[PDB]
Amino acid sequence: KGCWKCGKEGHQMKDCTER
DNA sequence: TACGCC
Ligand SMILES: [Zn+2]
Repeated sequence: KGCWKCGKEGHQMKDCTER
């Protein structure tokens, strides 16, 4: 539930600052 | 930034 890369919900990869 | 960054 959220971003897997950094750990910030609201995005996942595209939209992260990392991968 | 975020824009795939793989
Ligand atoms: Zn993220």
